[PDB]
Amino acid sequence: AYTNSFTRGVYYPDKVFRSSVLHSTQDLFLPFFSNVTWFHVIDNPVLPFNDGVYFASIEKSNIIRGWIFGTTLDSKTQSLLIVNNATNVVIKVCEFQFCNDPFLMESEFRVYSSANNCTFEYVSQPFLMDLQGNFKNLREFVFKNIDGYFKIYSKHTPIIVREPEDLPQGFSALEPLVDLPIGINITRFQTLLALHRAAAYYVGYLQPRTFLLKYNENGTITDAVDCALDPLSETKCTLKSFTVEKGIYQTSNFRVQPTESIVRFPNITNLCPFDEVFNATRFA
Amino acid sequence: MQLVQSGPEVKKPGTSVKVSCKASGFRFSISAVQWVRQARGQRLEWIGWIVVGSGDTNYAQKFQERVTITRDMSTSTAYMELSSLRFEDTAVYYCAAPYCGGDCSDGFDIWGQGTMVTVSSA
Amino acid sequence: ISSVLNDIFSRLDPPEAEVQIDRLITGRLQSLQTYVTQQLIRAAEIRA
Amino acid sequence: ISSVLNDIFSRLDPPEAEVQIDRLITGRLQSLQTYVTQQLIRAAEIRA
Amino acid sequence: SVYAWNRKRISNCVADYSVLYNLAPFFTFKCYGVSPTKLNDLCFTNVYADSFVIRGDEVRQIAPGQTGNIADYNYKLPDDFTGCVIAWNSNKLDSKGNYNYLYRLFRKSNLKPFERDISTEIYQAGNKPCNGVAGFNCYFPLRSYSFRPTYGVGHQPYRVVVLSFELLHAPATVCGPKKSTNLVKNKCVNFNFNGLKGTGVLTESNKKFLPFQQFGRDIADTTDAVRDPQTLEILDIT
Amino acid sequence: EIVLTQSPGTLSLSPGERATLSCRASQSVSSSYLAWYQQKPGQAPRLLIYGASSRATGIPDRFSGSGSGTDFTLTISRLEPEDFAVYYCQQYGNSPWTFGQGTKVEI
Amino acid sequence: KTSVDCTMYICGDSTECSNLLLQYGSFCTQLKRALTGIAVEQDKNTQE
Amino acid sequence: PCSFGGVSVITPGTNTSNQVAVLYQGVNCTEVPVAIHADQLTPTWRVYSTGSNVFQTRAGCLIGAEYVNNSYECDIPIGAGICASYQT
Ligand SMILES: *[C@@H]1O[C@H](CO)[C@@H](O[C@@H]2O[C@H](CO)[C@@H](O)[C@H](O)[C@H]2NC(C)=O)[C@H](O)[C@H]1NC(C)=O
Ligand SMILES: *[C@@H]1O[C@H](CO)[C@@H](O)[C@H](O)[C@H]1NC(C)=O
Ligand SMILES: *[C@@H]1O[C@H](CO)[C@@H](O)[C@H](O)[C@H]1NC(C)=O
Ligand SMILES: *[C@@H]1O[C@H](CO)[C@@H](O)[C@H](O)[C@H]1NC(C)=O
Ligand SMILES: *[C@@H]1O[C@H](CO)[C@@H](O)[C@H](O)[C@H]1NC(C)=O
Ligand SMILES: *[C@@H]1O[C@H](CO)[C@@H](O)[C@H](O)[C@H]1NC(C)=O
Ligand SMILES: *[C@@H]1O[C@H](CO)[C@@H](O)[C@H](O)[C@H]1NC(C)=O
Ligand SMILES: *[C@@H]1O[C@H](CO)[C@@H](O)[C@H](O)[C@H]1NC(C)=O
Repeated sequence: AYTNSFTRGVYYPDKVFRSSVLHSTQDLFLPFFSNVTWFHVIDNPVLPFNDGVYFASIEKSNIIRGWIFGTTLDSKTQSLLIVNNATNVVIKVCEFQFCNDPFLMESEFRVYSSANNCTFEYVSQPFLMDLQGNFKNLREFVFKNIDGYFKIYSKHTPIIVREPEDLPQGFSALEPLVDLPIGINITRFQTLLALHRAAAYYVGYLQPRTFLLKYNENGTITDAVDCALDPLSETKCTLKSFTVEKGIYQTSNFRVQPTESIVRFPNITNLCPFDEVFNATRFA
Repeated sequence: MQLVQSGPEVKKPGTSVKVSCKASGFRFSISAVQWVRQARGQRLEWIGWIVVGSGDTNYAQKFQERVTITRDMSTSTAYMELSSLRFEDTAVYYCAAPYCGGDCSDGFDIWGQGTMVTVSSA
Repeated sequence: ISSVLNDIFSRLDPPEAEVQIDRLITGRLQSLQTYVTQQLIRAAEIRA
Repeated sequence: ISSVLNDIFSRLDPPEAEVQIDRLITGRLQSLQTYVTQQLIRAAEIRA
Repeated sequence: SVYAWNRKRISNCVADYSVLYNLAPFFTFKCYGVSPTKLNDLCFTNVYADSFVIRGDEVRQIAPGQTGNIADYNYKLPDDFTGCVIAWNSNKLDSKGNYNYLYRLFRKSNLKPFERDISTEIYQAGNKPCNGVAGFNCYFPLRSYSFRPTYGVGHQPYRVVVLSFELLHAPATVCGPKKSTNLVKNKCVNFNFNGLKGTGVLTESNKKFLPFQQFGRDIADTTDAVRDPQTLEILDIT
Repeated sequence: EIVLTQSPGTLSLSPGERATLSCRASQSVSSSYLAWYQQKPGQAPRLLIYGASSRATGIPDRFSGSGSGTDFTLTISRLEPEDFAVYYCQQYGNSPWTFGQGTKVEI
Repeated sequence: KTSVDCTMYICGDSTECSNLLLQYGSFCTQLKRALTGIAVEQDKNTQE
Repeated sequence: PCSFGGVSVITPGTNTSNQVAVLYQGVNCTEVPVAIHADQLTPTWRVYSTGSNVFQTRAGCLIGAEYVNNSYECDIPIGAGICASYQT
């Protein structure tokens, strides 16, 4: 099942303060009006983890608690673990043998049989923090891995309608949360869904784009445009304004890209005798 | 893609001899080299083999106190020394290694031209 | 390296920070020069 | 060293190609500036 | 060992670098993006120090943008490194002969910057699978060093420590000793907040900074607000 | 120690015919490693069928090879006057790696 | 009436050069503005 | 060098509508300038050509507008004697 993203998933790109300005970054974001997968439970595949993932959830009681990452999820390579128990949160980059049954006040070791070579641990206040009905919890997250760093963003917001259960309108940015100096290679990803005996979660992959952010006078990002969605949006980007006047504007060129590569060195194979250049009996 | 071997050489009994195998035309940092001796008109015989990068060796039981198969990454050659020669050691010595670019070829399909050594006293 | 001269001084070392200083100074000078030229050309219009 | 960017970066290393690339880039920028300034000056003739 | 290198976080600590010059003559002290002498004037974030031990001639392989066995299978710095480097020839400690220092030798493809590969599985150089036993086209990755004395400087043991510290002062944690005067407001005064410098008039402010959101900035990209470290007030610099 | 008994000793077909050989082994050897070779007189040998089924590069499709366990055969479809040599079979599964005896194909 | 491409002119089919140029400033924005103004005015003259 | 050229976007102002037309400068409409499948920058843009959209002027290929056969005063100039406007 697929549904469409609807301009969601921006995060504060840097830790400075700005106000009444328009800013143009370039980083890894979720493209506007994208195509996200859709899962329902009353399903825990092993999904690929490309450059990055966007994750959301619409859910009353926390049926889902935490994630696991890793390149093979067996016990020959390292792999993460984030489990959010009743009062805290656990992170281990340690070595694991994950049990095929991943579901978790049940046994925590229900996920893994044994652990060795444990590398980097961390405990702190738990991620699930939402404050009776008349609404539903909408948690959103971003996970990204560059140059040996793992970074987590976050946000949450009560929602109004439950009828379509599709991503609602609006605009809310994701405050930075944590940065981890782990040291691994990530390709695959799976969620830890805990059933004891009514929730939906989505997935969208990140790409390199360019956005034009707007900050109000309080200092919050209340709007943005994708500089590559369509000609109007790139016109707005190049004029640095959310409004375009009547006329004909010239924006950017177009270049056909190369297909392959070519190498044409000459076809001789000897070795020039460096062995008397160095190793000569008598230097003059 | 080829191996070049040393030249013919005659020794007197009791001495020691050193044979060398050139290497050119492929990626030598991964391959392995084995040594095979064949007398005149007889079957082939095995001696031992070496993995280049690690340097580890392995020998036949008979050739256990007379062979030292060592290589040298710098010039990209593999060497073999035979000690305490006897009359029975006169044969032709070959050198073989798998073709190995990004991956090795799962079989020794590069064979040197073979060198001769005569253990005599005249 | 950066765009803050006090930053460049506090990081680099005066034998090898002045190179960056020269880059910065040259660029700012070019900016001013272009500005003044455009003002001259526009004043010609307004006088006409 | 040369006027070909690909050659400059083929021969030199990144910690040493930046000075040469800087020189080339500034020169081309200057040529463009001359062209634009000349055209602006010369369009006033045609307007008059 | 180089193939599984340790790493230690530094935080919440007045860190001086005067002490470390008190060593045997460093075979190397390079500092790649900041001069070593003025290292007591800056406030950093998240200083990270990670250590290992290697052989003599390979010490010049620990630098941005180089290739070679260590640099592509064991430890790789990124191109835009920003930190210092130390190395100091321990042969009075790590040589007797010693054989529990290890390093990788075979691998499918090169590493990525700042990545640790720890697995010990049989390398398979061919198209046909191995069943966990060595053989033709089936090797073991690791190899021991065997640092015996009297090998000369080329083959003598060497300790190494590299420091990487990100340099934009987000909420600062580690920085060197310096006194602290009482702050004055509404007077043109030389200031030096946490690492900034320059003159201005520090006043009260009305802006609201998020907990991660430490110093503001303006159109021309110059600091114009700051969270005073001790008393977490928000000031305006004009 | 693996001992290979290459039989028959000598085989005498006329050109254009069908030829078969054999490498019966003492114990069992993994089919992963076993190779046939062709030794022209006065030459180094060369690799024909490595891995017990796969042909080496640049070899006519006449040569097949087959079998696993303890029996391996090599069949030449049609006999042309340049296939008259001495053929060896070598295992390199476990140490020591040992050869065969030879099998001369003549007119 | 003419027009110009900074990237194609300075940075001949090289990507490193484009990445290094994009941190200079708004020089091409300025040049494009100037040439566009000249070009429009040329149509205005014939109209008048 | 591989083919390249400029692009210009015709809009009535966001305050009225969001439809745009695109003019490719100094190319030929016959060959599809974008060559949709071919990798190029301006990537997400797939203005799929139809019967009404394509129209070749002297300035270049103009994709996204239909050529009526009346005459009006100029509204948004394009070049070579052809204008454009937003009308029923
Ligand atoms: C991270 O791990 C994955 C697999 O664990 C590696 O992916 C392999 O990449 C090579 C090179 O393209 C491919 O030929 C393989 O098919 C990939 N394997 C799989 C299972 O997809 C990846 O190379 C590793 N990254 C690093 C930097 O070592
Ligand atoms: C999402 O993907 C499906 C099939 O992969 C496709 O039919 C659908 O049109 C896509 N949605 C969008 C908005 O592209
Ligand atoms: C949650 O985990 C922490 C750390 O392992 C532990 O101290 C705490 O008691 C756990 N809470 C519950 C309710 O088990
Ligand atoms: C990891 O733990 C296992 C436990 O048996 C051990 O064999 C292995 O050597 C350990 N790895 C390291 C690098 O010590
Ligand atoms: C900005 O902050 C002021 C005071 O904190 C508040 O009155 C005003 O409503 C804020 N602006 C917005 C758009 O919330
Ligand atoms: C010391 O610092 C703490 C917080 O870091 C602060 O609350 C306290 O007022 C400071 N003491 C001083 C400035 O004397
Ligand atoms: C937007 O359009 C409305 C008519 O729909 C008009 O009254 C208004 O003035 C316009 N505003 C701007 C900023 O163009
Ligand atoms: C486009 O191509 C057609 C046929 O190839 C030709 O008739 C026409 O003149 C071309 N247009 C231009 C501008 O060259």
